[PDB]
Amino acid sequence: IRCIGVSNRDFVEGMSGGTWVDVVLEHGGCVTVMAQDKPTVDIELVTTTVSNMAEVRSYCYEASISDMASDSRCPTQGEAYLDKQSDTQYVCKRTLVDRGWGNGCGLFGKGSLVTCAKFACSKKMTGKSIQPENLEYRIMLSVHGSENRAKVEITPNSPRAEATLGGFGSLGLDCEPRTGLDFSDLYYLTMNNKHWLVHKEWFHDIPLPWHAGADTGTPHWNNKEALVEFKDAHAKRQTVVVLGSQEGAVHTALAGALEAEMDGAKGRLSSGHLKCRLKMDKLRLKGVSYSLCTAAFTFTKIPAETLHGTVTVEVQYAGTDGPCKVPAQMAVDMQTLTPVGRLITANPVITESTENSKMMLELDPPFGDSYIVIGVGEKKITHHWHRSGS
Amino acid sequence: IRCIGVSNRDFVEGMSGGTWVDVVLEHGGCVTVMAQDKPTVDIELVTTTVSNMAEVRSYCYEASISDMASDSRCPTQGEAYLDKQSDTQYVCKRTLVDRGWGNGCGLFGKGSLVTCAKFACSKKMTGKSIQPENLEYRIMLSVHGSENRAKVEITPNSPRAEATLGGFGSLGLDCEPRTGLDFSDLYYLTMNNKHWLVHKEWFHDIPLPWHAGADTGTPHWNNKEALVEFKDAHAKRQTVVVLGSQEGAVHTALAGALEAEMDGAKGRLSSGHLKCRLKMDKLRLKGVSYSLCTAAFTFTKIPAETLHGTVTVEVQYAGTDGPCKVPAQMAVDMQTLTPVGRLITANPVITESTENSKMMLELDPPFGDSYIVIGVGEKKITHHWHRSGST
Repeated sequence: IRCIGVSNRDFVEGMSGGTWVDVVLEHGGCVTVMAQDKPTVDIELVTTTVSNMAEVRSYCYEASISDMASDSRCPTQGEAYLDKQSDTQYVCKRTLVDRGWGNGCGLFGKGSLVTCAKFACSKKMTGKSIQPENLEYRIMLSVHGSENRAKVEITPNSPRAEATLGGFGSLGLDCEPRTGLDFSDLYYLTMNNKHWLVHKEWFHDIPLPWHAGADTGTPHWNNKEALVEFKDAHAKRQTVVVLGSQEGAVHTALAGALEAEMDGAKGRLSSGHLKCRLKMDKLRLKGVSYSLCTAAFTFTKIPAETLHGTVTVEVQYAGTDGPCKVPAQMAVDMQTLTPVGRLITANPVITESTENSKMMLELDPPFGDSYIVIGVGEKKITHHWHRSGS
Repeated sequence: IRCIGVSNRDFVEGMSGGTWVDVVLEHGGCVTVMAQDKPTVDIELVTTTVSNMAEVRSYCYEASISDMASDSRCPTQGEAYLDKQSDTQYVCKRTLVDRGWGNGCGLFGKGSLVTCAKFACSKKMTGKSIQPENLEYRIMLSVHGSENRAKVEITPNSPRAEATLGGFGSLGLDCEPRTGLDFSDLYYLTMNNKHWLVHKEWFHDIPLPWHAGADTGTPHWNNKEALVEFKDAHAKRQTVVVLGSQEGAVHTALAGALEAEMDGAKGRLSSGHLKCRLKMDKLRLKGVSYSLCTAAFTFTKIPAETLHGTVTVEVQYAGTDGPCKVPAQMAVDMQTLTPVGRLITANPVITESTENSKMMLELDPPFGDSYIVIGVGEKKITHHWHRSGST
């Protein structure tokens, strides 16, 4: 049986022949929809997905440098020059430095100095834009107690869908995205197999080397000096050093940010919900009624209380007269056997004609004491049940 | 010759037979002290070091995990247990999670879960304490023009030194290391072969796994959770992941921070500051007098203006009558030759008794025009110098 273990479970009763019910589908959640003269159906949001995300920018968060070189000129001898000083792969710093007799110049004064180092990104993160049109909701609908299952897809521009459930007919779905997010304010951020949704203005302020969406042949990095530092400068030399990995810094900065997942080419969202109107006028019981099972039922899984106060049971049927209707009810008075509470797994039917087939039931007992009564006559199951507030 | 190239150069004039002058020694700096009837002397702070620095704490800034296991129990089945759950080298998280028929339990309720993983530091930084007793200032004193050089050491507990300069006598140095660098609220931090001086409270408030001094035995690491997080909580498992390197975060934190330098075995510091008293009553001209050099001087380095408006020259001396007194002056009237300006390299002498020896002179010309005159007679050097007053 589905949903009986789901912590985040809603129970929604129809009304008369009311044709519609409202449901809210949350991630990891489930809605059990019950209606007089209808099969009980479970509706659950499987995934929420954003497709075709577009690269907007990459930041290098780990870099390295190589072949550092310097050129120097004495006072009055012009600008220092290195031919890699115009090479976009190279990060360079030009400066004036004290020169005189002690370091190779005939004049005392400012000499020219340039120092360059080849920049290479070791690791980078990428920010991508997301559009609400590419939002997609995968929803499963199934007959509760079980083609008794159906899967539908729902997008913001295609809010309506129909799900067929075999002999039980069809359900209509009219749905409305409730992400709680403003996509225009956010990017999808990937760093080293981890993913977040982050705010655009935070992302645009990150002090790291960067380039726009990929690509153009081989990468050009802007603001390389965010990870590369030149130290103090001597007569003919500047020491160049690279800063350490900023991965941890980004991690700490993202402590409060919403997490996301991939799987696979599309972004998968962990939050948000979906508001749906359920059309049920075409949902119905199958056209065939069955005689009551006459043989003996026994517990193979004893009654257990779910987190929501309902009760699940598994019974074994000794008879061979399947298909037959399971006699299943609750009573406060074992002599009149008038029903109290209700079945969640409504109209249970043993389908097999073989001996000892098994079946799970979910019951909704009244508050207080009652009896779970399965089967008929002398060999029938009677189990005393207490429904507290816990 | 020293100091002529130093931008941060002070010129201090002696006085009377004044016997003492106040100087300020800065790293990378120089103090040129002149006094009538005294050799000009250069005083320079060459190094500041701290010895015997002592480990106080190490922080992991890059970790890794291994041997990740979980254990789990249904409601009423007791606490989950792992071999390594109270082992100091493992980081563990114990939690409660929803159980029911769908994941193996007969009851619908909270089941117990524990997840553990082995923590290993990949990279760490270390903070050390510094004691003022172990602070040492290395100072050089030399005759300006050049045992013409001496190095002395000044310590908070030994703020007095004397340097002997051979023929020229001796110099006293009385420094006030209170006016120097202050510690007590500082640690010496090393990370990945880079070094800083950092305030103690910041270093103490770093949210990283850590252990004290340090160590022998296998290191324990407090607060491993600083680099290890547990996500999720499934029925029977929990994902454990390590945060990325915090090297860069620390780098950013230390953007301000004083640097650095470790070479070697002792900490070397850069931002120097030392107020000192130079005692000069035992500093003298040599007791030997010399005849003026008779042979020809020629420029091997033509007159050049320093950053401070003085002029340096290098001359070669052809003669073999050394040691002798270099005829060196400035004049404005080449008839009378009355000296103007002064020599910074006072009382210049060729000390070599062999031919073609080289010597540097430093002159302090008047503003405007003058003549540098080196040598005597018809082969003397006469060079027009113009001091613009802009440096």
